[PDB]
Amino acid sequence: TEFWLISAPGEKTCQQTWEKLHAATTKNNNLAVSSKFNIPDLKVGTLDVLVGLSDELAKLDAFVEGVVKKVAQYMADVLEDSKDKVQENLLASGVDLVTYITRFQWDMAKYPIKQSLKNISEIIAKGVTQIDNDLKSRASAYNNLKGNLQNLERKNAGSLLTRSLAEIVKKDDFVLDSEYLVTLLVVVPKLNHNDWIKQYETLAEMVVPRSSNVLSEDQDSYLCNVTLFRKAVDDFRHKARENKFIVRDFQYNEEEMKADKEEMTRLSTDKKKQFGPLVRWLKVNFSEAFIAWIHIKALRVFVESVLRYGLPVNFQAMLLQPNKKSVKKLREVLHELYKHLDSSAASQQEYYPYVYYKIDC
Amino acid sequence: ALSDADVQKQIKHMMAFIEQEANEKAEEIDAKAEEEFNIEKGRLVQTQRLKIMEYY
Amino acid sequence: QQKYDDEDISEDIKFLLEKLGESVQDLSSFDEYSSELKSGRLEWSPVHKSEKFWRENAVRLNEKNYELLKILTKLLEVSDDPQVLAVAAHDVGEYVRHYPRGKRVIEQLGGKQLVMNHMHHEDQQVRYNALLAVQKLMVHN
Amino acid sequence: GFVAGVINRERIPTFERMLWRVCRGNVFLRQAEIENPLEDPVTGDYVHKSVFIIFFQGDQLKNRVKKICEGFRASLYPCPETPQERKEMASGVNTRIDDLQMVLNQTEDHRQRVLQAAAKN
Repeated sequence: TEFWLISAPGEKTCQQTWEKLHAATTKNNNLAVSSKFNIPDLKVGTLDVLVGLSDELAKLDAFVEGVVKKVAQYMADVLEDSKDKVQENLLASGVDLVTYITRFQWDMAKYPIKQSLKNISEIIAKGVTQIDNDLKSRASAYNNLKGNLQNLERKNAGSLLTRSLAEIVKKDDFVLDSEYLVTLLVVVPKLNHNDWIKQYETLAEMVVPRSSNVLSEDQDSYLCNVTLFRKAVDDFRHKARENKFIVRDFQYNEEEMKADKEEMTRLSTDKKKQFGPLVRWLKVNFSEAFIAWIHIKALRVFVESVLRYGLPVNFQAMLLQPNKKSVKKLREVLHELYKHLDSSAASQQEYYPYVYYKIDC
Repeated sequence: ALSDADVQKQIKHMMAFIEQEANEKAEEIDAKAEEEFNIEKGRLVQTQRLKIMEYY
Repeated sequence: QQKYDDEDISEDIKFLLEKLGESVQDLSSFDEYSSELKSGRLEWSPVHKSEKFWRENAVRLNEKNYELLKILTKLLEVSDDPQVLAVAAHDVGEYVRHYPRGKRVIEQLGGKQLVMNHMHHEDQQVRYNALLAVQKLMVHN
Repeated sequence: GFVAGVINRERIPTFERMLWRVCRGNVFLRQAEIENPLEDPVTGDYVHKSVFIIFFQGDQLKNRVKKICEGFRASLYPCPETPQERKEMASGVNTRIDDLQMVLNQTEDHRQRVLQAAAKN
């Protein structure tokens, strides 16, 4: 939900109630929720350097928006009952997003304010970069494992032409310890099963007679084998390829499919056993990421208020929830309530006569 | 967006934060004075200690 | 440009062109040049307009304490002969054309006032050359 | 030090508005006006001039505002400073402008008097 964050010069200490609800300066006559913002005591540090510091702070805030949006889109890419609007109810560090936003509170233990706010912004940037890189690494590894799992899933996909025979065929249909007998699985459809099974000597000579024995049946064609001399396989394939007889020289071994299936199951299980930790990691990381997001927004509000008011740091910051589709009426009201602050000059655009920021879902 | 006196108010803003900058520079200069005192006193004490030890 | 069947004409004109090139190149020098500039006898030699002298050999005019430039200022003040005045003024102009530092030196000396005085003069040719020199001084000024 | 830009009025209110919003205009308003102008150096418009300056002393502002002002319109090449000896030297240059305009007049007279000789034939 879309929240405004407005600051005022604070010429009067009764403005705390004005932030709270006060009717004489309320929004749509108490139809919109107004709330006081947490105003701590933070030093100034610099003014002439602070202009460039604020510009770089805005650039860092844009980068913060990019990285947190990437965190959100990967959270939606989590999947497994946690796709997009599924779990649209995400949690701001264990509480509701709305709950934290409306109950914003600041703590110094994250960053001692006795240090330069430039140092603090750089440390937040370092932490943000570190978690961004952690997200990149985790996403890359998990996507590679997902690709491996999907490849193994597609290994069970395709016709006899484009897929193996792991769970259809047995070892004993093939000649065992042969001298020169090569057993070829020539897939034959039911459209030509009788032709293959009764014209096999006419297909090629030098073949084992009466080896026209059916193996199994799949959903579109039938499966069978031809046992014949090694060179005669060439002639058999050459004549058979033009009578709807597909050639598939399937090789069987216990390991050749058992190991692949066992690895597929193991990879799936390990992907799930990392999926759990992935949910926990994303939760705990996005907690602090979004906390620091609001924190850097608040720092931007603070520095802008100090720059744009005067020597004392006595400003009145406040969160606000404009009533739906009455933003125009509140625009009129707030223009009337904020033009008088200067009364000399202040087109608004982003250059309002007041200090404003936004935050939304 | 300033009146005929608010321009002077913001001139005073720059002036008084320059006062705070001067105070902070003075405090850091006293810090440098303490640190310079420490290192130079230690170095001089070291040299005089060396001379007395060799003489003794 | 006029070609002829006689090999003598073509070979001799080519050979003379090369030798005359050597002659003018050897004539293009600074030693006898500075000797005559010192003596104050400034005839219109073609070496004065030789671009290569001012492209590479220009710094030679900067003698000890700019002796050549100051003595040419003195000789300009002294002599009244239009042609030597023109020659010296053109040489000074072509020298100052490339060294904007020596331009400040000349401005400090005050030769610009001498050239301004010689601008209005009975010889309009000297006036025209003085305008060219003052203009080369008006470069960035 | 303080610098006053050179602009032929035009869009002072809107441009200085954008400057007020971007830079937080805070310093004293220096006002000046020149009537009886000269034709503009690069187009030739015979347009009066008027200036309303607020110039900051911070370096980041000195560069950003310089960029914006030179981008729109100004001549920030001059930079007035505290000593008055530079001002006296510049007034010496101003008295020298007399000599320079005389030389330009001489050049114009010469270029106008040389042409008729060729034109006659």
